Amino acid sequence: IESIIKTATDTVKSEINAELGVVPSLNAVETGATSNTEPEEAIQTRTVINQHGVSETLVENFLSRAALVSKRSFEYKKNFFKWTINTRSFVQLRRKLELFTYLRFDAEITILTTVAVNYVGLPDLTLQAMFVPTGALTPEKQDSFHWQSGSNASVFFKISDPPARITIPFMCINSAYSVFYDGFAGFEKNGLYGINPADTIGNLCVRIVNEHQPVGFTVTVRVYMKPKHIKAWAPRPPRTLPYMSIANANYKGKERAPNALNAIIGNRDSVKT
Amino acid sequence: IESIIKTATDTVKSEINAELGVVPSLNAVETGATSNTEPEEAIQTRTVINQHGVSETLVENFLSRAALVSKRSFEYKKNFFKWTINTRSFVQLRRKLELFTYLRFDAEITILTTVAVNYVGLPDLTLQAMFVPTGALTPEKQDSFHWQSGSNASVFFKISDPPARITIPFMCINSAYSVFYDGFAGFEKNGLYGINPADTIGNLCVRIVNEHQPVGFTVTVRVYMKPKHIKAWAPRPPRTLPYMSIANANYKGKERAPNALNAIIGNRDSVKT
Amino acid sequence: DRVLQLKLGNSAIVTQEAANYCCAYGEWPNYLPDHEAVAIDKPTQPETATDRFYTLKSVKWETGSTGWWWKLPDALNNIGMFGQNVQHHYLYRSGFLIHVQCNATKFHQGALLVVAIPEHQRGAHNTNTSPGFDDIMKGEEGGTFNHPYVLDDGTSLACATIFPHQWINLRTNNSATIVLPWMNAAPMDFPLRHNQWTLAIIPVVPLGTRTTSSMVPITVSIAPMCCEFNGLRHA
Amino acid sequence: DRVLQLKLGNSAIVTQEAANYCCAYGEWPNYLPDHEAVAIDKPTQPETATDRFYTLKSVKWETGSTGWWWKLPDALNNIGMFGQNVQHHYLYRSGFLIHVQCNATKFHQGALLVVAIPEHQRGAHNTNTSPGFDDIMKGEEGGTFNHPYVLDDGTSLACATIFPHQWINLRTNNSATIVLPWMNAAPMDFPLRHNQWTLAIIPVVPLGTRTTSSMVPITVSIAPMCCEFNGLRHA
Amino acid sequence: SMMEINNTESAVGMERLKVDISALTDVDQLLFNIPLDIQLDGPLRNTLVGNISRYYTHWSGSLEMTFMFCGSFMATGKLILCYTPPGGSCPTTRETAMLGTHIVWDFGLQSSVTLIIPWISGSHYRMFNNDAKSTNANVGYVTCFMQTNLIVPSESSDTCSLIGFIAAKDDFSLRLMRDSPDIGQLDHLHAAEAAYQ
Amino acid sequence: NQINFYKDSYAASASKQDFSQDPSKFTEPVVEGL
Amino acid sequence: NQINFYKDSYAASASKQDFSQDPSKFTEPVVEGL
Repeated sequence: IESIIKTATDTVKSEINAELGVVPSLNAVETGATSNTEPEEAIQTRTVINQHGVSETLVENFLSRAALVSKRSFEYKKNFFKWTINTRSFVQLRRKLELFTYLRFDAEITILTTVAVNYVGLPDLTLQAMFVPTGALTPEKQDSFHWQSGSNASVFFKISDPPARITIPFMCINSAYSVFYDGFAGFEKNGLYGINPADTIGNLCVRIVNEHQPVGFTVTVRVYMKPKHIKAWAPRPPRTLPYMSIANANYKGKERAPNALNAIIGNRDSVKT
Repeated sequence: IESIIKTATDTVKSEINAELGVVPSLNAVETGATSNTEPEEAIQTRTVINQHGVSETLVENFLSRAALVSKRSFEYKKNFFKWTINTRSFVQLRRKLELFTYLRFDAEITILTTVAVNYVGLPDLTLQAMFVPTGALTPEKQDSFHWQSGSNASVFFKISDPPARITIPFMCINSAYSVFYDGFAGFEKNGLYGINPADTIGNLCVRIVNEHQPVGFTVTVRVYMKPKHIKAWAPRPPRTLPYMSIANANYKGKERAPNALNAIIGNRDSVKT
Repeated sequence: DRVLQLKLGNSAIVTQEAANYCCAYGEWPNYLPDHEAVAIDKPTQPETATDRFYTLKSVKWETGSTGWWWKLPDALNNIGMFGQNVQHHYLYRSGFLIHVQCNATKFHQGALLVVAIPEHQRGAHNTNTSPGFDDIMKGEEGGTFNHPYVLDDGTSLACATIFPHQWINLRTNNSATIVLPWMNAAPMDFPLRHNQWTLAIIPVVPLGTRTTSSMVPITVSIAPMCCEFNGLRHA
Repeated sequence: DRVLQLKLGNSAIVTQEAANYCCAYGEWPNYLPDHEAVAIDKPTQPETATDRFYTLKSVKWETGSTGWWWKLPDALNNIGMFGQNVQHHYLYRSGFLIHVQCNATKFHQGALLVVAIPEHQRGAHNTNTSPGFDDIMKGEEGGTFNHPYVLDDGTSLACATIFPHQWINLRTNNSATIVLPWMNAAPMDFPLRHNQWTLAIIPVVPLGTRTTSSMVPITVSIAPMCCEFNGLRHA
Repeated sequence: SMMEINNTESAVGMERLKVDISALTDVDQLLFNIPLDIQLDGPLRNTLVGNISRYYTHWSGSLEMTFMFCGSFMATGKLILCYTPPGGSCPTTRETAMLGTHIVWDFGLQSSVTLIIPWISGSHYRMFNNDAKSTNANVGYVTCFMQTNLIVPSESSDTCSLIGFIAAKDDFSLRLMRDSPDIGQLDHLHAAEAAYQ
Repeated sequence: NQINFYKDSYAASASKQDFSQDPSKFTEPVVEGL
Repeated sequence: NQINFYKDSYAASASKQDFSQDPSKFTEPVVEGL
């Protein structure tokens, strides 16, 4: 049953056995169960005290790293940055979230920015990141009136400073995020497969505050995300074939034996090699 | 036996001796032992209280200094930096580790960087150091996809800031690092002498994040290492002849009497000089 | 204090004139405790036919001689029931006992430094190529030092008393006896690729007399004690 | 009662349909007590790498087949670490465990008598010359009975149930398992000249079916338990 | 979780998961062998113990392998499943392969067996190294022989099958998380710029 | 020694003190015990 | 007064409080005392 495990288990001394009516090594996997043959009952062992800690394979250690979610470069001479939030854009963060079905965490977002004026040096600049939820009106110009909003959460930072960090709580209307969704989105007969409306967060708009001067720029924005306080349910098998798009889970397969469609593991000469 | 020594020892008053059957000054070094003639038994002494502390010759004071392990300069107009980790590159850190056989410590690594654009001034730059373990795939280009990894430990820093510092724990699979290894590495008949696979750490890849602009650069990287929490076993004699390579312990010797092959100590005119 | 007798198994060695025997770093060999074991098979502890004195081949000491060495796990890999347990098993753990014998008359002189070196990573002279499987791994016979003054790796001989050692001074004694424990970073080790210790005897003061010209050989005995093996294989 | 699992050393044998295993004369193997020992050296008791199941070569069972035999100290004199302790030592003392495996379908028939005979002094037919070192002492392969009806020595087969034995009836089971103790007049014995036991399997009812013509092999495993050796030699 | 023993070419699809055994005419014959290399491209890369433990670089514990026989009810036979420690080369005949850790299995009412691969090592851990013949990375060889024959009647199919499972025990351990060597393509995917209006 | 002066509870650090574990839901999911 | 707010124990400073010493393993390695 439920028990607190701090380190790995240990082995106790084994004697010879010639018992009738008892077979440890036989079982039946047709029941759906997993084998329970202790090594004490298959070979002759000694007694070994074990000090190996298992604290690194936790779920909160396996997940909580800073991974890139967005990268986009805009020139300044649509003059700003707008990104509808998803976690399906980069394939190395994605495959680690595809192991579970439900997730419940608190993110921690870092906006890192660098510039390259195209006098090759540069004066100081000032940025603005604004978190527009769903429903609210998004700007469409650098100096739109939607940037004067006191209600949307904004943050100002400079190029010369350490990067900006905030934290965002658990935002869903259910009790967990659905990584997978086997349903439709609308009440009509023809909607969009594979998305739920219970997981849509909104936009994130980034501009640069300084007025265009004599010289044009090139601004490159990176956004990182680190989960915190993670709870996870229902593990799943990992994705093997490469991804093809974002809105679904299509598959194409590579042409030659490693990760092909009819072969995941590359070929061998014969079985008795 | 084992005892706690804080300061050096003291001397007690001596009288005249004409004892028969007792000789302090005679011994036999054929037993492999060391002499134990107290100065109280060889000359006539006075009583001297001694306050000289011995706390500076500790092993953790003899070793734990910041020593240079790497220095390499790359031009930016293979566009980045890659170094398979060893401590045999610079001969002044090396000779202090060659005194012991086994070591167990926790390092503390400082990456110090400076640049020289070849407008002679410069704007702000941003770096990235990534610690690739053994087995993992190393990048081969500045903008490769291996830099988006959330799993490898990375760190971002600027030129204008204080340098970066991290710490790295004891990483070996044994209980100590083997400075020397009198064996081979593989199960085949012909492997590589003098290296063990239990001590191989991996790569350390450093790039610069900013896109190439109008002007080319020249970046110079230095890496320092300070051991901490040192335990040391089995002292050895020091290296006298100069080093010749990294993968082994060959010796060549200088041409003339100081540190030559047939003479370590320089010559004298006669024995009765 | 001079007279001494060792016995291990069905072997025994008797000497009359010998200085005391030293233990390397104050230790004595023993078995592996429960809180340090890793492999979970029961070890094979034979405790007889692997705890004997195995003598090597004697070497002749002359005036132009310059030193000899041996590798202690490797010198016994084809001798007796130690060499048969090593080939069938995958891991071992043991400690040794060395005994060096060299005698002469009242009119000879000379001195030998009998030293035991852990992890003696050798080096070749005046080249960049590392030594291979040849020029190391000589079973039951040992190489001769090319440059014994620098121990054939660059470190000086004048500080080689930091290792466990004794002296054979022909004026005083004719025997030297050293006890070595298990010394490695790991609890067990593969015996056919890695060698822990390295016995090496070096004539500092060369011999000399005016009586006659006669042979004077040097003989080495090794006794592995408290050995145990694990991981059974085929060959 | 049918299902059974043995384990000795790093070996294990699993069967589902087998009648009970018998102990020869109610005994179980053990070490040598103090009040019965004669030789005064400490014995070598390895207790692992000599207490395993060593399988022999399988023989094919056909309609004209007539029986097979083996000699139990002699069949293991070049197998593993049992065959290496035997060649270096002069005396031994052990007890064995036999396990015979032969299976077929629901449509086959047949029966095997698996018997174990102490001191089976053979005899040649229709001559006066005794058999020599040839025609006995076949290692790891066994001779075929020429006249199995009289056990190739004159005594009848119809009273061979007085020895410890089991049956392999293909209607009922497919396995037979016998445990044998040390049985000799002396406490130890020289293993390269004298053989205590003699395993022998004899097809009484020959097999037969009308489905197809397919091979049916028979396999024998032997496990020496509680073995100990004495009197170390060179080869 | 099952594994691709039959990863040879001209085996399309999910026929790569089982191995075919059949009757034969010689006394003893080899059936298959498994290279125990998680890091390299082997049969163990696509399992649950394979995909999860490639994110880490040190591993320590025991393993187990479970074989299910999928023949008919009228079919009998025996097998032997041995494991050899990594000192030498792969065993060829049954005479040099019985000396390792083996199990001998009879095809009975219940149709699974379990072969424990014990943790035999000098050090405390092992590494996922790129060299197969390193001393801290080479694990051993698992191989299977025929004890007796595979015997079927005239009405059953001659070719029976085996399915191979693998999992870990309760003392398995992992350390020093890294990046996975599996995903290595850099292909640009559709509808990426749709979020970037 | 953790430290936060923020009024919200989700602003804190992570925690690695959750060593509870029930492995016998994936390995032994059956009803009747063997 | 040492100070660390990191959760890992290897992140701390050094320590110079280890004055234990056994010199008679290198200088007197023999068995029979003189």
